[PDB]
Amino acid sequence: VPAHEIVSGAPAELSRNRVVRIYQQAKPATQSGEYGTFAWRLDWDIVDVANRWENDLIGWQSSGDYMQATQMKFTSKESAIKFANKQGWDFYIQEPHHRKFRVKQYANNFVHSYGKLKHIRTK
Amino acid sequence: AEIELTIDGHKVSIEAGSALIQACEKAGVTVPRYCYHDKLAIAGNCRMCLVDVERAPKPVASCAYPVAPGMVVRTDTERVKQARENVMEMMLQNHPLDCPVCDQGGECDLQDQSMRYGRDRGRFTEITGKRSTEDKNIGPLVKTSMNRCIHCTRCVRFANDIAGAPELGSSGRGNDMQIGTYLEKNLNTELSGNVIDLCPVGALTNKPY
Amino acid sequence: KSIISYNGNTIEIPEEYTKQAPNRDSTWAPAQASKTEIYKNNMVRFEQKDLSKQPMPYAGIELIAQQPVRFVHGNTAVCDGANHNGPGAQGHPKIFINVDAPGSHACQYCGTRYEKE
Amino acid sequence: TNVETVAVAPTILRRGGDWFASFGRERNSGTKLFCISGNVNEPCTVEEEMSIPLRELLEKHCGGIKGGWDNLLGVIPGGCSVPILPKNICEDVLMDFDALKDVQSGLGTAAVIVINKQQDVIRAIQRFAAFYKHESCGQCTPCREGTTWLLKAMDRFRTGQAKEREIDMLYELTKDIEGHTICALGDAAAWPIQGLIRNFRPEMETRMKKFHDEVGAVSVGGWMKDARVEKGKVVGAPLP
Amino acid sequence: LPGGPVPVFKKYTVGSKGIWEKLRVLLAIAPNRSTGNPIVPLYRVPTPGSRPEANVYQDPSSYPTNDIAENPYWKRDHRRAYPQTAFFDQKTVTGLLELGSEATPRIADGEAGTKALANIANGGVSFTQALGKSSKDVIYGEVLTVNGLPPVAPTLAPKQWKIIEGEAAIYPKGYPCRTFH
Ligand SMILES: Cc1cc2nc3c(=O)[nH]c(=O)nc-3n(C[C@H](O)[C@H](O)[C@H](O)COP(=O)(O)O)c2cc1C
Ligand code: SF4
Ligand code: SF4
Ligand code: SF4
Ligand code: FES
Ligand SMILES: [Zn+2]
Repeated sequence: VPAHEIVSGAPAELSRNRVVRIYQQAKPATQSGEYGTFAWRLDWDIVDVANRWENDLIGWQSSGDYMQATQMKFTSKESAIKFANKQGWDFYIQEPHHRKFRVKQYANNFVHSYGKLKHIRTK
Repeated sequence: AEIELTIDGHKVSIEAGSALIQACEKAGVTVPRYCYHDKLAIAGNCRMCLVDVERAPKPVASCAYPVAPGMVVRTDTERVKQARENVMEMMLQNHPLDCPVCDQGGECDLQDQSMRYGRDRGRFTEITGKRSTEDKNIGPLVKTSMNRCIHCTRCVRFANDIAGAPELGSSGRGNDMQIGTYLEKNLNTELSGNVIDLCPVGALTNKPY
Repeated sequence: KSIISYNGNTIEIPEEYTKQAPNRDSTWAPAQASKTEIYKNNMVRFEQKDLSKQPMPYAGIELIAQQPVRFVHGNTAVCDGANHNGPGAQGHPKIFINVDAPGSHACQYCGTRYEKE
Repeated sequence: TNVETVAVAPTILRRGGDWFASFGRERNSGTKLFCISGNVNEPCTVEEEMSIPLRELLEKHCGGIKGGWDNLLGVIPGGCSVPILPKNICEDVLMDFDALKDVQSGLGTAAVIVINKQQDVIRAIQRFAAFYKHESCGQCTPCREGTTWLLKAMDRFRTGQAKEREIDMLYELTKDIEGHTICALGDAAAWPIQGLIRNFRPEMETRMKKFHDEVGAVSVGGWMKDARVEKGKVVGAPLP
Repeated sequence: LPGGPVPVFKKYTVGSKGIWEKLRVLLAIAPNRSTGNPIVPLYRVPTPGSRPEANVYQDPSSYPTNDIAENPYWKRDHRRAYPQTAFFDQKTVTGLLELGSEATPRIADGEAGTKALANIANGGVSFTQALGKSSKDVIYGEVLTVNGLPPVAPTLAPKQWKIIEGEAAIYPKGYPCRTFH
């Protein structure tokens, strides 16, 4: 693995103190769309002193962390890993979580009760 | 134990007796919907997932049509795009102009599907206008603004099935159907802040937020 | 009006300037920041300065409470909030309020309360 | 299954199947109760064979039409839920399934509501649309949101606050409800509007130009240009 | 000469009046020249915040789009009807050289034509081997022009120039700039 962190122009502080995270974005519980859940995002863990603080004056969110808004998209997981250790970065990788396939029937809703009903559907 | 069919030219194998919407999700085909959910029962209320099926006269609801062998499914039919625009325009007629004040601005299912599948303009311009639904105080955790409900039954199906709190329901006919406790009864359950991520429109929403 | 300046110093401002507006003295939001709070926080830079030419522009929460309540005989009350001397579309989007519960139901854009009678 | 079709069962089990099959046409065979109502001189219910001409239904056992054969504006075989036959072709028509569905219409339950010429058809079909709005269960969105819009357009067309294209538009939004529902109440509510637009379009445009120079002109949606929203209500328009 | 010199009373500029104009037609280079200053009762009256046309304005439209009933949006959408980039590797061009085209199918044996497709899809043939294998009138039909010439770099709308040189030109002869039209 060639070490490109000396020829990128990035400081040594970023490659030696900052840990970064590769993750695939979760499907939102809000809406039924799944489009932003395919690319692998690369995202920096926050610094606890440098993350954000409110201003004296008006209360603007001021920051000294500069990688807080940078976020990368990759097609592949191995793309993100190859780029991340090619730039010499400490990374954690988060495995995705898909839904378990369960067979659904509409005729499931009204099957015959032999004993206690134990449920009342509505529709 | 499995069934092989064709959606959009794609050939897909799925376990027997499943839903056509599960076949479409397995094949990667995006089908829009409003009253289907993985952890809930199947209802055919919202009429959004209509789909072109060979050996069927009418477009069938993809969430309650079961999977059969030798099946040829098309989603890009001119009839299907017309049906999606029709059902969208039907949904939008009585839904109030609350998008600057609704809490689901960039998170409304109705709104993001109205760009992708719905009509450009609107023909709803009567003098009599939209209906209006009375606000219903449920509890201190759930803010409830029911003019913008689409009657997807999803909250009712959930609090029936999983939460075990049968106090929700649908009382009325026609446009005078409402979704709430009929007596103005407070809803308890141990997970009652979960119905507000579940409603696709902002009718049930977060009270401290 | 004397407020403690984080040190036991009390600094003194006229009481016409501790009001949120000349309509209302108290604050209308749970995070509205009282005038005693603001002046307690940064008076390092209200020194040598006139409090008179600060804006003081007239809180609307009590300018809406003195408007009369409209009465509708039907079931639903229509609102746009437009003027009808202006050539164009002003006001807010047109919303329809249900007036069935006891009391007055307010418009969520403008605040004009409607009541069924 | 219906109360009639099992009340007929022991009779046709006793008489045999081909004595029943002698009546009517090849696939349309047998008998039927006919309830003929509306604006007949003599409203009554008959038991009569299928595949029968409508003229010798209405004149043979019903007295006649109130005002004679030329006092026929239109006719509804079946209940509320099938379109109008206009006067031109309902002299030639048989009352089976076949000769009504090639006339774009249905036998239904063979209730026959004839329409007086001195009566209005758009008042009648506004009444039909109000029936479907009241009797819709309200479950699926195209039927429930469609019956309310059909009523809001049919009152507006009854007094006449419309543009001549909106009848066009009305046809479109019956095509929207037509095949997208759970039960058949949605296409039940679609069909009489379609029969009105197919058979009585100049009947509607006469009422619309009657509105157009009794009152001033109208925009789309029934709006006039003095019509504005003041406090609460809408003023300026007579609000159908 | 359709755009030639016009006299200065059709130019909307304050000019002059009296015998001062009789003095300035003698004291001029070209008498049909304006003074530069626009006519105050004409130029910008009424002011743009005071217009009777603003109260009658309605938003414009074309007919098959503002149409209320007959168009659906999916028939007149063209953002979702975009074409994609036809990306061609070398082995699909070998496939076009050896199997044929949809206009020109050189494929019998449909059952065996799938496996004849297959080895080129695997990389059985190479491209210069395809150029050597292929006929001379397929080389002169699909690769070259039907006369055997290379195809010229295509342009969408060709522009044929026409130099205007008479006194319809913008500079008379003797000036080093020409009108090209
Ligand atoms: C809204 C709606 C209302 C109906 N009302 C009746 C009715 O009142 N009496 C009846 O016999 N069939 C009625 N039908 C048709 C019923 O579905 C009928 O029982 C069935 O379709 C046929 O039964 P059959 O085999 O006797 O024809 C209705 C259908 C719909 C969609
Ligand atoms: S829920 Fe309805 S009103 Fe609210 S933002 Fe979405 S579309 Fe607009
Ligand atoms: S309350 Fe919300 S989730 Fe329940 S039916 Fe109404 S809009 Fe849907
Ligand atoms: S068509 Fe029938 S089931 Fe569907 S909403 Fe209308 S009344 Fe209910
Ligand atoms: S989700 Fe399939 S119809 Fe509502
Ligand atoms: Zn308002």
